[PDB]
Amino acid sequence: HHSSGMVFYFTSSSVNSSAYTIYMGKDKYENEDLIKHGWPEDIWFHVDKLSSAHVYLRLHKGENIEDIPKEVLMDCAHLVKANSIQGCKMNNVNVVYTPWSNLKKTADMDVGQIGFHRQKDVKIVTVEKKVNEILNRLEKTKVERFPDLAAEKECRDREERNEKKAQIQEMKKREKEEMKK
Amino acid sequence: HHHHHHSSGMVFYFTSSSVNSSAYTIYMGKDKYENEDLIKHGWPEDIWFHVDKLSSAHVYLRLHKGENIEDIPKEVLMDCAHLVKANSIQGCKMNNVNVVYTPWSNLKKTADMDVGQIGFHRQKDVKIVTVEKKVNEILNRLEKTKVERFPDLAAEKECRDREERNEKKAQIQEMKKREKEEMKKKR
DNA sequence: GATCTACTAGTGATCT
DNA sequence: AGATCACTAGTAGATC
Repeated sequence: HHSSGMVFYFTSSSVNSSAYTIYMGKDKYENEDLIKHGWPEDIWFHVDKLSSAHVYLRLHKGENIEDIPKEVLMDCAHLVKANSIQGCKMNNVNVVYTPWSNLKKTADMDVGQIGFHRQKDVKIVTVEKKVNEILNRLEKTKVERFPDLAAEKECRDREERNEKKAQIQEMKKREKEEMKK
Repeated sequence: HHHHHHSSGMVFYFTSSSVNSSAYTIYMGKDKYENEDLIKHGWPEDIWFHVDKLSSAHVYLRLHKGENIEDIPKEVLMDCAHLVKANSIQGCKMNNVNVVYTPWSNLKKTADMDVGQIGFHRQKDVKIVTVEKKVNEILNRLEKTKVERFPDLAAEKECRDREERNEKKAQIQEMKKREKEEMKKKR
């Protein structure tokens, strides 16, 4: 039950010239909170049928899992590779990714074990060989942080609530003028 | 597509890259009221930008934790200055205009100051840079990263304060650990 | 107030 | 150096 509040955080830019934040739990325990308090916009990554840390990638607002730039999607799976017991030396390794929302906490939760509400929403992409330059490019953007996971999620939800409120009020405002017209 | 008009709480956010591949967040309040909260809830790591002796919005730049105003990459600092210029009513066309920048922490608001008016605790910590002419190729790049969001500024600052306190706790814990290991060393 | 029970937790030690 | 693990050591309800 080690607090070990430390979470690794990275930054990966795209050839689309969009910057994306990718985060990893230092701890197999810490991961549990990442799971407890992860966001709708997060995409979960792990090696299939092997043990690895749990790299996550956070999409920009309103983005969808398929929209991941391929260069960016590549950065996540390489990371999950080097931070796998067997991956760091294995070639042709298989990484699974799914949205945080498709993750379901098993009753035999253990540590480092998750399920998926719908296996169809599980996607797979394969890593062929160790690629040191992705890793070293990432390490320069690595930083250690001690977040209040629960707090940050609420913030996002709040921003969202206000964003919907503005959308919905402008929507109901329009029917007001149309009823008169 | 961010297809939204105007509603109180709207804050623009942009993104600018570094040659070392560190990404920086730039955020701006175009609005006189909006500006005021950005001023209340700004961060220690924020750098404030404005056109000199001219009316302009309040562009802010957020450094990574523990980064310092002098180490600001020139590429990014220029993107801030080009923004506050283009979001200046006369600046958007003026050549050889002066932008002042200072950390948010150096910002001071006296009882004389009304809404959208700010001062500087220390004039020494105020810096200046002049931009010569519009360089739309920058602005086109920055607009591609524009996003509108209605944050709970008070909340987000607190989140950051919390991480910091957590980082202090952790440091203190490892000290207590090492101090413990030393007592054992000869007992 | 006195055991009593059940829970964190700080300490030692032995696996990988 | 690190983590699981293993007794002791201590705190919290709670309980009669």
